[PDB]
Formats: sequence, structure tokens, C-alpha cells
Amino acid sequence: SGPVPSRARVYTDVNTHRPREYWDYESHVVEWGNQDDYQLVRKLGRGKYSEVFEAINITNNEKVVVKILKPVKKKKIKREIKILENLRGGPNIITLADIVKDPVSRTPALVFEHVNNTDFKQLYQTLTDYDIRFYMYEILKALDYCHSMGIMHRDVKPHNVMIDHEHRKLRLIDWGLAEFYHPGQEYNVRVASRYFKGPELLVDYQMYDYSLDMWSLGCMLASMIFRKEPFFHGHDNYDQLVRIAKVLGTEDLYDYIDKYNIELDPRFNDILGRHSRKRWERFVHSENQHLVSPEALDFLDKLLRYDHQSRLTAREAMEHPYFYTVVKDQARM
Ligand SMILES: Brc1c(Br)c(Br)c2[nH]nnc2c1Br
Ligand SMILES: [Cl-]
Repeated sequence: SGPVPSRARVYTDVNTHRPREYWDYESHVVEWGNQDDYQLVRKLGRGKYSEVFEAINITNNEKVVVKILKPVKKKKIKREIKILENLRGGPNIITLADIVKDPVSRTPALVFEHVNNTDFKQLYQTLTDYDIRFYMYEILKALDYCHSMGIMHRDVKPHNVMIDHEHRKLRLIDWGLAEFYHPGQEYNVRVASRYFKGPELLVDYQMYDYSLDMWSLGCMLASMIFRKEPFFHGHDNYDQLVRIAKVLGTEDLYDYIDKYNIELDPRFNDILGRHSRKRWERFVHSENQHLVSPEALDFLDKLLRYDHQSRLTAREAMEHPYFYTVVKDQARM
């Protein structure tokens, strides 16, 4: 019959206990500022929905980042804004400084407190064992926070992590795909980038939660420790699941299909095949063995699960042995 419902293991009802205004972003009223308070200096990047610039706030000569939004439905703009306002001041979350419109074109833009244009993809293939653990732990602070605040990011990838490596400092950015978690809500599966899409998205299971972000985290982690970019390298969304299947095995995949009574797209009938669950040692070689430990593999194994309910929560992840020396060094400092 229909697909079996799912609920988050943690932070399940947090939005329900909030005032409506917290999560009812469609009702949020934006007070739009004047973009002529800022002067654009140089282009930092391009996105699907946005042109990103370094700018100066004339009023105080502070450097900022201006994300000029390419046109899109007002609904999506309010969602990003409301989420950013709700998470402001949270650990390792990018800080929204201002919301503005160009007076002539009327194009909306978000102004963020300045952080370096060096995304994580630019150096996550060259880090030491300790630094991978350090920066992973820092990303986990952001995810545990946003999840505790009733929000899933849905676009966790190296490009959305800004690192100031000189200052051992990190910001989770681009909340334009993030959404509020509500028990029983069915969500859009066209989210995240191919290589970081969780199996729920790939088999069209809509009642997903915070655990989505933990799959993506696992994908990042595997890429870093095995020096393999990306770890799951699909040609498209169908072949993406096949890539996962060749590592995680088809047995746990079908058990997962059956548990949630998922109707599998028939394009998958021919291509998934039958594969054993592979031991992680298979991806260890001379150029990456220094980043790989029993702790790292145990942790990774507990992130990369078909069944979203089986994956570690961000808090559970932060308590894994992999981070013991990070936690000890943090208390010291
Ligand atoms: Br580059 C960059 C920076 Br810096 C920030 Br902050 C962004 N926020 N959304 N998209 C962003 C991009 Br692309
Ligand atoms: Cl990326």
C-alpha cells in the first residue's frame, strides 16, 4: 500500500512547541534595507540562485558579503531569511547582518558578516588527521545547533563550509535550501547536490528529517579520509544509488525499501544488481592510510546507513571516540 511514516529520533517536536511565528515563514514580514549602504568591491562567486560579492559598509567601513538573489518566489526568500534570523549567533552558523533591496532594480540581497571566500573543497583533500577531526567536530556543532533549533540544512557539502584556516574557524553557509522539520511533513526530494544526496532522496522517500544532513556529512568525511573526490561518483541520480549500492551492498538497501514500503522506480530494476557490503579497507592505500584509523572507519560506518533512523545524530557523532582528542584539547583551551 502506501509508504510507512517516519519521525525524527531527536528534536522531533521542537517546532510544535514554538510560537507559530518561529516556523511560519510565509507570514514573516521583512523590513527591506537600502543596498546603497553597501558598495560592491569584487565578485566572490556564482551560484544557481545568487551572485556573491565582497562589499564595504560605508557607514562603518566594515567588510561584508552581499548575496544578490537571482529572481525566485518570495516564499523561498522568506524561508532563507527566517532560518538565518532563527539561527543567528549559533555556533559556526554564518551571521546575517542585513536584508536589502537595490532601490532601482528592486532585487533582493542578503548581507552577511564577512568570512573568507576559501570554501572547504579548496583544502579538504590536503588536511592532516587531526585537522579533519577538528573541522568535522566544528561542522557538527553547527548541525546539532540547527537540528536542535528545528531546522535541517539539506545542502551540506564542502562548498557550503567556509574555513579561515589561519584562525581555525568555520562557518556553515548557504541556507537557501534549508527547511523546518515538522513530524509527518513530506518534503521535496530535489535537494542537495548529486554526490551528497542521501538514499531517501534517491528512492523518493519524502518523510525525511535532520538525518539527511548526517548522510551528507558521511560523504564529506569519506572523501577527506580516503582522498577520493567525490566518494560516491554517480553519472546521474539513478547511477548515484548504484554507486552507493556497490559499497553499502544491496541487501541492506532492499531491507530498507521493505521496512518503509518504498515503491522503487522501475529504472532501478536492471541497474542496482546484487553487491556485497564492502569492508572499508578496500579504499585504503599508501596515499591515504595516515588519515584512516579504526576510529575514523567506525564513525564513518555509523553515518553512512541507508536507513535514516540508524544514522548517528549530530550529538551522538560528537561523542564518538574519533573526537576524543579534539574534545580534550577544547577543554584545555
Ligand atoms: Br562564495 C559564497 C559565500 Br562567501 C557566501 Br557567505 C554564500 N552564501 N550563499 N552562497 C554563498 C557563496 Br557562493
Ligand atoms: Cl562541493
